[PDB]
Amino acid sequence: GFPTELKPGTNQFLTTDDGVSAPILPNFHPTPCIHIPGEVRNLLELCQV
Amino acid sequence: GFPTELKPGTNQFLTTDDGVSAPILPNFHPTPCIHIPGEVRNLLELCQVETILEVNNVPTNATSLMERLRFPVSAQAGKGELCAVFRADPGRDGPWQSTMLGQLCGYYTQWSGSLEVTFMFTGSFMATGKMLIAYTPPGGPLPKDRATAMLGTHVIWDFGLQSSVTLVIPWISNTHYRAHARDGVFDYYTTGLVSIWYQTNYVVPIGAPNTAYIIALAAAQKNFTMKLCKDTSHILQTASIQ
Amino acid sequence: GFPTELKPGTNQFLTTDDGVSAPILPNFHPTPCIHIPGEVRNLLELCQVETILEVNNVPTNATSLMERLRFPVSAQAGKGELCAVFRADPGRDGPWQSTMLGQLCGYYTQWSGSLEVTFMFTGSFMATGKMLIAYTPPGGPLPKDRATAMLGTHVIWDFGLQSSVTLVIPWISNTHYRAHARDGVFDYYTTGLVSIWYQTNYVVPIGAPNTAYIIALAAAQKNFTMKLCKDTSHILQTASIQ
Amino acid sequence: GFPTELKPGTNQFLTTDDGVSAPILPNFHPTPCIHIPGEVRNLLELCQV
Amino acid sequence: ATAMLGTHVIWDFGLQSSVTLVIPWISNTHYRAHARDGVFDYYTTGLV
Amino acid sequence: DESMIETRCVLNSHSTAETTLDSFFSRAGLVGEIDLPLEGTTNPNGYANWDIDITGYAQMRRKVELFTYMRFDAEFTFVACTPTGQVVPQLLQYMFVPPGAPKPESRESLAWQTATNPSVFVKLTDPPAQVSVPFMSPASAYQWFYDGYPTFGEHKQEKDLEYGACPNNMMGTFSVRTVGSSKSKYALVVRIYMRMKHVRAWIPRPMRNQNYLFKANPNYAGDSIKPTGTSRNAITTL
Amino acid sequence: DESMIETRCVLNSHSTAETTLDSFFSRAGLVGEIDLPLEGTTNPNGYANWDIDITGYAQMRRKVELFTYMRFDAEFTFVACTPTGQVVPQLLQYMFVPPGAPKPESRESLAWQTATNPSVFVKLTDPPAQVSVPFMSPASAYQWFYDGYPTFGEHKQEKDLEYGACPNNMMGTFSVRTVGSSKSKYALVVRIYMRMKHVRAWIPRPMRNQNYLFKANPNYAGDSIKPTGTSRNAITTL
Amino acid sequence: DESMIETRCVLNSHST
Amino acid sequence: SHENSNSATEGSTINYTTINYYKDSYAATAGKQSAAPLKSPSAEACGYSDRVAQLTIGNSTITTQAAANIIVGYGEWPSYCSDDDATAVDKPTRPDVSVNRFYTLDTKLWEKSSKGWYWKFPDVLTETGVFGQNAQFHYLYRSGFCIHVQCNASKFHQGALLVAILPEYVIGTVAGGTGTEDSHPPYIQTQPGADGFELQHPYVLDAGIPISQLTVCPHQWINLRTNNCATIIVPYMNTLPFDSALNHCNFGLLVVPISPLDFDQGATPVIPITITLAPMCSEFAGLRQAVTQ
Amino acid sequence: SHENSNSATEGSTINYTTINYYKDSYAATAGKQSAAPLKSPSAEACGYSDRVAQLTIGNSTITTQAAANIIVGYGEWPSYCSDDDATAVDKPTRPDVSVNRFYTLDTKLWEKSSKGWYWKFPDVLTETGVFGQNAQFHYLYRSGFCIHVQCNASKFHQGALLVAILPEYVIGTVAGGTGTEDSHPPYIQTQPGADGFELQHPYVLDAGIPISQLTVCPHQWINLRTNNCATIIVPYMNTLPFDSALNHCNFGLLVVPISPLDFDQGATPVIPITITLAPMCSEFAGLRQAVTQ
Ligand SMILES: CCCCCCCCCCCCC/C=C/[C@H](O)[C@H](N)CO
Ligand SMILES: CCCCCCCCCCCCC/C=C/[C@H](O)[C@H](N)CO
Repeated sequence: GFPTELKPGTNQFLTTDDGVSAPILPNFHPTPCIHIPGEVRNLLELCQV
Repeated sequence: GFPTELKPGTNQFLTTDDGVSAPILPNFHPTPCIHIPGEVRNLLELCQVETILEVNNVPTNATSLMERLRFPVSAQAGKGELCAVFRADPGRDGPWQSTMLGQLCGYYTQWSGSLEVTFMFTGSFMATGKMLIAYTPPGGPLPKDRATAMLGTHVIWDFGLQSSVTLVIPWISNTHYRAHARDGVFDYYTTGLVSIWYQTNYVVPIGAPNTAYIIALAAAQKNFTMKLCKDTSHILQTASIQ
Repeated sequence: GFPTELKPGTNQFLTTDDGVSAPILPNFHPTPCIHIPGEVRNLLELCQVETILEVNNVPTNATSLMERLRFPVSAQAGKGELCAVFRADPGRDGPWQSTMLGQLCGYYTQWSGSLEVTFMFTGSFMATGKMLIAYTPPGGPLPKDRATAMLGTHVIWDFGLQSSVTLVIPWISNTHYRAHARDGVFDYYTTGLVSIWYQTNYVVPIGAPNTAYIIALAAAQKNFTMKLCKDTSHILQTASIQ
Repeated sequence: GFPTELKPGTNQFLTTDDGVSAPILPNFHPTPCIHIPGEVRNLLELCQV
Repeated sequence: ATAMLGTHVIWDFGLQSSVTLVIPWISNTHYRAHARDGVFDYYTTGLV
Repeated sequence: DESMIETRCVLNSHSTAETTLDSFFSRAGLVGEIDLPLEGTTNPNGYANWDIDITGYAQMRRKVELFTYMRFDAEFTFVACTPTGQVVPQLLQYMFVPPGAPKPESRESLAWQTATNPSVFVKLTDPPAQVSVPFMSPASAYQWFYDGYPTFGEHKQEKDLEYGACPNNMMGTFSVRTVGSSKSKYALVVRIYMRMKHVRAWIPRPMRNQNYLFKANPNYAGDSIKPTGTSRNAITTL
Repeated sequence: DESMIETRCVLNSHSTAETTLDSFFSRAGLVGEIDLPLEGTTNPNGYANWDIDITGYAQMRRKVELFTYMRFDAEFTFVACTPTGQVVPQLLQYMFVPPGAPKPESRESLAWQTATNPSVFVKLTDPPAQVSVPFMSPASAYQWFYDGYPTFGEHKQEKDLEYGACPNNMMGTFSVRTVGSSKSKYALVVRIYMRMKHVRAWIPRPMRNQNYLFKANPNYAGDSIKPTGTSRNAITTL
Repeated sequence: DESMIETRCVLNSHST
Repeated sequence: SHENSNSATEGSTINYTTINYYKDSYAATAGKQSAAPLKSPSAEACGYSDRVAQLTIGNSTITTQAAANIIVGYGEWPSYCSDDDATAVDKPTRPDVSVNRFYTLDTKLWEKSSKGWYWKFPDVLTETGVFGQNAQFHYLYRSGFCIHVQCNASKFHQGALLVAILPEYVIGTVAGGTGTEDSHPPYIQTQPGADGFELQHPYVLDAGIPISQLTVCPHQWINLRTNNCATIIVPYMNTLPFDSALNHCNFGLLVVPISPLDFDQGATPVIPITITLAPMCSEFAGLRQAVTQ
Repeated sequence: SHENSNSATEGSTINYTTINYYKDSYAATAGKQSAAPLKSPSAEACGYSDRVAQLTIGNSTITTQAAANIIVGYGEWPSYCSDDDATAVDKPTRPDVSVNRFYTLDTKLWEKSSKGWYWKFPDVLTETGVFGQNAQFHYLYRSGFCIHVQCNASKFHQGALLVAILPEYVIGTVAGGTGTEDSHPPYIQTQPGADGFELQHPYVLDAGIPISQLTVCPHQWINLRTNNCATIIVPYMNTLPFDSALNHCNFGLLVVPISPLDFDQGATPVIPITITLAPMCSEFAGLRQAVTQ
């Protein structure tokens, strides 16, 4: 085994942690995204309305 | 030790997780793969094979179970009589469960694409006539007459001249994919209704049988696709296998 | 910490797992490897060495245990008499367990390739005659006469002129590999039967012994291969070693 | 998380294991090594005396 | 079952009204004399 | 399609990747449940010898019996637990026993030394033990349907159970123990889950429309032959 | 082969890789079981000194005694457990004691300070402790069969036990303790598993066809000399 | 002839 | 290069991208994948019309519709075993005229209440002709098959037969009816020989598998108005290059009336179904004394 | 480069691809591996016919069949220790004519009930000749051997001997018969000298190993109809470059009748087996006073 050392913070669940997770479905491709009007990319777009 | 941090999801066993596992046998090479005919690389290859559609799923007794594969056609009064109806949903409980497309559809939540239903006439060579096989898009109920049914997608099938016709059920849906149509809210995903009507009649001369049968063979087209692999529910074993 | 996720199989100890382990001794260099003769790099090298095949595995007493390595040949009535039979299965319980090929075969589930069985005549130089050593492919039972046996793969062995012959048991199998043939369902993996028949006789003049012996030496060919390493069952120690 | 598998030997403390360990002091540089006479680099130097 | 072990044709007479069973020249000799009841049955062509 | 209706151009970017065998079969499912009870007569000695056979549970068996021949490697996951669901501090020794290797006769059997047998030592507090199992068969594929007998000779009714038994598929025993000289203080249940990786399948059969009754056996209830699908009152109505 | 029968061309792509010594021997098997009981007289003090010898269990011993000389590195795995199978929260100190190093005389012995000895501290709740052990022997290979004596001088019956004792093979003691001044509250069993990596073997011997009785000893039961294989009633029948 | 059985090459030097 | 090439998909034509952290390729993840045989293709669809222009093999000749009505099983013509695919070092015998010929088995009568029959291959030919003698004499066997099921009826008769080829047609039992007996089919049921065996439950094919999905197997219809015969070209389908012809059947030929036979009184009530079949590319190896079973 | 080259397979000719995460190469995985010596090759098979054209060594000469009947043990000729393989810094003595010569030990009689004998090397020659004197005087010894077992019989005699060379022939006991005594063989049994020791249980070779697999060791048959002698060329086989000649035996020579001696009354009942053997490339080092044991 490659020598590793667990730091503080293992087995913690940070709700805003942007981590990799095990996919429940191998090779599942979703429904292709059709063009839907109105698309929002930033909440400041809503703030400016 | 290299500084690492365990995330949520460690020591979990996801059954569909495509992960690396410790090999029980170092340097074990398997038996070389000889050429075996018939090889399948995709389940949609099985979906495209035509399988007998059990339109006549009326009889339940074991002595009359083989009668489900065919449905009768006979001489009528020439008023555009109704021969047989069935829903065009492959994953729905009913006639389509007898097909390979239906049984494979039980393993997938969402399906899309056109469907091939081939009706093979199994009467005499003297037996002649035409049938109106109408596919009703969703929204239209069961037609009360052939005049109602011909407004939908339909084929007029001279079974006397050509013994086999294929009604291509076109992919007509609001959604890009259809889930399993069910009695209730999930009837939103109905494919529609397929009904067979006597275009003229079943005409036979003296010496030919007055009743013939049609073997419906259902398949899928090359545009058929599947999504969201799931446990099948077309058959449920409630007892433990000894 | 680098985001990691433990899969199923952590904290498991797979005994055949080829993994990295923490070295108890940093910078410990071992004793330099001098040249030692005889070095083995593959167990199939041991499989190809000819070892005494105990065809005459009749006697059980310790005083007559050395008689198992040879089997008698003597003057007969000249009717194609039966000398000795044995199964051609190296991993099977019986005559082949005395061989190195048989004992190594206990450590491997599946074997493939041809087998070399060498019969060495150990009579007088005046002792002469021929033997029909027939290998029966599977399906054929024990031949009741030499006429039945000669229909299979056979050698006619003048032991008077050449003291040693080798019956090459050819790899004749439905499967690419053979598991251990067993009494029961696993007799599907039988190699067949090898039987020795008097082609003419055992002929000796006055002063030569009337009974001689043949030492069967079994081996494997260069095409012999092995698969699926397993615990041996040719010998089972049921007591603890003190 | 990157798929990993613990082997036999985790949470073991091998006393002669030459492994990496967490430093108690970030950016602590030691006292510079002055030249001290007599330096030994191998115990066989002591063996030859 | 005995007969199908020899040279045979399976003839759908409903679909094709005429079939031809080619009796192949299967003989020990290069030429056949007249087959007769007796010794000269050596020159039999066989049975159809 | 265009031979039936007038069609519009549809750019169908619909993926077929989820209908591959490596998508249909690479999902772990229950193929064996092993009980190690404290007072029951099933495995009272703390050890169990389970012959490897995935045809004991209807879902996986029907999935693999869709095809006749099926060559694959397998990810074997063993979820050991207390049959009340507890995670007890108990250490188990799984050990793959290949055909011909000695199947253990006791918990403290000498075959547990696993000098050549592949064995897994894992505690119940650990995550389920996962191992990759390669393609075992001496054949070129596994064979869920063997139309014939393994052995030659006359086949009477007493040996009719050998019909369908292809020893290219019975590839040994999965042996599980509680590692100790004394009996464990917990009841253990080991649940075996197989995920099929690198899957090749050759001959598709009709699916299973009858209730499975026996392992490695297409036997069906004769008096309970039900139709493949649901029934209808009449054919002119839905 | 072609000197016996007419042969067809067979493209035999049959792998020989699984018959290598690194395939035959690189599978971990039981070479030592150490008991640390609570009331027994075997190791009542919570410590045990086990001289390293793999010839105590028949499977590994017969596998390695197929050859005479055998130079390898070893992956040593110690599966500590309660002999009822429990995984108790107990911390143990394994410690390799090389020849000449002080073998501990007690659980709280001063040799446990392991300032130079290789030692492993591992709890039972942890997975089994795994360590790579290099090639120890002052010789160029380990020697399961030493036809001779280690020492010179006259060899009487009192020193006949030295026959076959090659000190190129007895490479020290594996010492295990429960780390504490007080006696542990659990009975412990440590099972040692050796996986042989980087294996070279030189002189193949006849296999072991008699029951093993004593470690590092080819002794066999004289009145129980059984044949190498099974017996037959007659030679003209199967 | 070859529409009936698999045939071997026979050099029929038979005079007419 | 650093990994053993010992996965189950080595030798395939599919490139797999995989994640592996171990020495063995089978330890890797399933990964990504970086006319049609299953629809019972005709000889015209497979492009094998040259071999089909006259179905004459050995010393036999059948007559039927060409190309379009010749179902090649799984789109593959029968062939001799390739050098790499074979394992047995003994060279096989290829009689090729005494074994590759049409054998006519029996004349089972189609009735209005007929349920269907099955024939196991090469069990039907184990005791018939030089093919049967080679099957008994040799341990190893390998052959394709050209099965030509013949059922002639007048143009006033009606009915259809699902003439289908089910590979590894394992026979199940009724299990005592209740399903709690674990009965096994006898030798006359598993291997009924050239006479065949009538199906007890053709709906489940005596195996618990519906006949409605039997068409995924190589098959052809004998719908009497269209055709009077079905020709199925079956290759050798097995996990092995060779197998015993006596204790393993490669496939079962299912001839089941899906649409019942029907005709008015006055026509011929004897409508027989004839099974004529030819081994193709037949190989035999492992020669010993002849054993029937 | 960054790892210690301290694995057990450094110095070998096999390239190993390995996975290592530590400083030491022995911590790595077993990995992949990126005439024939074991079949008792003849001198013709090893290509050593030039050294065999006349078996004359030192001041002795034996006569036998050449090349084909000269078994080179493990396909390796005896040689002096190479500079790298040797550890002792003292330079060895090479007498080469007074020690490399054929020594004739004894004349053990083959009987019809004979069980077999073994000879331990160089224990048989520790008290014989200049070789014996060099063995007593020097701590370190290294030599190959040319053992020529001679057993002459008439062409009316029958029988065979497995003349075999078992390296490190450790003698086991009967352990009291029941197997619960842990007895050890005495010095006259472990090292019987030039007289040899008769086997008590030749089936298990007095070590619990079957004689049926003794042929994996260097061996030759003395089947009386074919040959009257066996010549085995044994190299120095040890874990060490040198060893003591007095308390360690490199190998045991097994001469066991597999086929019993048999002849009718009137022929000579005295059929003796003569052990003639020559050390080859004999080296002695570590010189001190002579010690017998
Ligand atoms: C350390 C534990 C390793 C576990 C090894 C399990 C072996 C996996 C073999 C899977 C191959 C199929 C097993 C059996 C097939 C079927 O159930 C029947 N025998 C065929 O009807
Ligand atoms: C921290 C624990 C490290 C454990 C170290 C164990 C040392 C491994 C040495 C293995 C070499 C062989 C051991 C003994 C060989 C045989 O059993 C006999 N002595 C020879 O008959």
